[PDB]
Amino acid sequence: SKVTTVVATPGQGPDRPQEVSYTDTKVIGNGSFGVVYQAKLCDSGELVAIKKVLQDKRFKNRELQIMRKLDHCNIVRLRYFFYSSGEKKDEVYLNLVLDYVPETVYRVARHYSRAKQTLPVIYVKLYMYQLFRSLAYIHSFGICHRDIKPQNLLLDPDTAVLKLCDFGSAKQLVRGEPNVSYICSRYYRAPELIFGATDYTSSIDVWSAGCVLAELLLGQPIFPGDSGVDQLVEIIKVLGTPTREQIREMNPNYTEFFPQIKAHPWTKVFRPRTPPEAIALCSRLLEYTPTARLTPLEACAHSFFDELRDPNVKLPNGRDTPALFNFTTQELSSNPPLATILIPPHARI
Amino acid sequence: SKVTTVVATPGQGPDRPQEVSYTDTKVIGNGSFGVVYQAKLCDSGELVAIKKVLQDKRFKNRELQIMRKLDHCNIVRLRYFFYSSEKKDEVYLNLVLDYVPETVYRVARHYSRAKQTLPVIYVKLYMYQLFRSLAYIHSFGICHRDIKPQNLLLDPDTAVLKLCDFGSAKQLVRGEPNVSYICSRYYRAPELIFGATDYTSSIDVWSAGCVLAELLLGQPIFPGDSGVDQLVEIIKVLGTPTREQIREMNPNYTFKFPQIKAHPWTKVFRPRTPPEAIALCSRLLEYTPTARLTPLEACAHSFFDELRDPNVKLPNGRDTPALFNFTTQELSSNPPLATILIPPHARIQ
Amino acid sequence: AGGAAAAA
Repeated sequence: SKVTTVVATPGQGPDRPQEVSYTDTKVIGNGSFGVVYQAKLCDSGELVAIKKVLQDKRFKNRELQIMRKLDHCNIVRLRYFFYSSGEKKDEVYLNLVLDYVPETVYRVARHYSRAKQTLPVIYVKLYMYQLFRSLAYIHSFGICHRDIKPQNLLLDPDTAVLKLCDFGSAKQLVRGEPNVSYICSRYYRAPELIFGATDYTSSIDVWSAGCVLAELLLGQPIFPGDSGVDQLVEIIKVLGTPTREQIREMNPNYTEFFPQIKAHPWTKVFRPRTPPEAIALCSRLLEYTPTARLTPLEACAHSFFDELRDPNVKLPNGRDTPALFNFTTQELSSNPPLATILIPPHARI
Repeated sequence: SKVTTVVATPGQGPDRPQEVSYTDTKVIGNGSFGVVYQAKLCDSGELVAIKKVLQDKRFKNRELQIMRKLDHCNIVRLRYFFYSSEKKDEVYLNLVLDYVPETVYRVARHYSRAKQTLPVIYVKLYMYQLFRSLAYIHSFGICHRDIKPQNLLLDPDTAVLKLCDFGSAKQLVRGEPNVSYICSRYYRAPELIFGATDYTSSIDVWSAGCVLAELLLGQPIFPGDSGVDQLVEIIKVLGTPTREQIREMNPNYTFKFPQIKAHPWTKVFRPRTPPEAIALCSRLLEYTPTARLTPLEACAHSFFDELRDPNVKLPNGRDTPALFNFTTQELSSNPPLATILIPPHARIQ
Repeated sequence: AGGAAAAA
């Protein structure tokens, strides 16, 4: 096949571009996020993803500025970036050279669903824990992903490493600054977004995470619906009607604007076999009041993840678990004392 | 086998209860709209639909009060309503409604799966009927708020279309705020996506436009799992909205948008799409809500000229359904459009 | 308005 050589800037560290050669370029997919290709680096044979988006002349690419700052084992790494002239004539394209990961939580979940099987809980633990770590990290910079969903959660089946991807909606959220309420995907959107709040916080990601957890436990989405109304009905069927205080916490302008349904006890929502800890974690993620939701880091410390902190835990394929405890100060900054739960006695000696 | 007899109030006219007997009850479907049954009326043998929803103690049912006022050949008629008792010690409103055997959604999907599009004569018939239904409900200030292919019922033999499901319908009074989370994915007007609460009945017209475009293309025109993704698809076709257009949709957003040039609508559809179909979409699917055609102006569009031809027939040789028996109520938003809407042959003594 | 009764 073709070898392509470009001069590209390393994603992190100093602006010192280098000759990068790659080959074996296949389309992974395309959509609103642009076009994601897979390629092989000639130097190493390592597979990478290349995300190509049209670059606006009139502004800096927000996704680039965010990825150049991020360095975490559960987030796809920006290896390089470069500019090219692709499909639209005389227009300029930004190319992000990112970690390639061969699967998504979406595809893995769907295999289990179709086969009428549930994903073993060890993987629900591993995957959710790693998502929460990625969220603790990005939130410690004030950065909200704003599109947490099973498709944006990439997986290596062999190591059970999970990496968050797609930062095209990601944004630093500053108290008092308004943000667009039309972000986040169908099924994963926090109720405050459905009600059109523009003063929302990073806790929207935590709601989205809770929906992923629930879905992995149930084998299907917990709050489906083709309209906001239908999604809210599904939410209310589980959480019960929101009180006046809960509605003001979500969006002040909706005081009047619901049916009166009593809450369905959370144990009755999932299969009978479902671990009580998993359920308890859901109920502390999927809360009407944004401030009442666990933070990502507190989610990592939750009892549901105790097995992962066991010195004898192994993956079903026999391998060791991936990196789980290499917490940094940045990562821990929202609550350092949790370090004593998060880094278990045997880890990191 | 089993016969159910209930005492029910007629949908229209004087409140004199009747004894209604029906059998052969089957579920059509269920969801956020409640449960919809099919049943056969014992006397006539006629099929009807019974929509059953939970009745709030605190309020009169909105959909009922709307349905009692409406009488039009392109809206499912409320025949009877009664109260009954799934959730125990609780009351259910039952609406006995015209039954129609098909939906536009199912029809469109049959043709899409066969890699074909619906013949234009049917697009014309169906859309014309949808626009009449809208001109009528809007003349009461009532906005349906969930115009989508599934809510458009079709008789496959007579080509009669009826609008159904008024569970989101509401009278929109100027200066009153309304919730922006109504209306289904794919069919939502941009002002809804931008969170406007001062929107008008013109949202229905946008939705009708998306339905038209979809019947011409064989797939939805503005798909996307998030608002962001839907806006991107809208922008690819309409071009970037100007600031004046933004202010018309929602003032509190006057974010920055990707700067994209308008895609000439002739380029959007398949090569032999009738140009008047394309002109019609372009006048429905406008950013500025007040720049969109009203339903009654859409009915008078040239795309519908063939339906006004005296010798027009369905492909199966039958006559078209009634298309010109406009009442004063229906015409009330622009009475001089009668000069186009009622063709010369329909005014012969 | 209502009131139910079943038969066969």
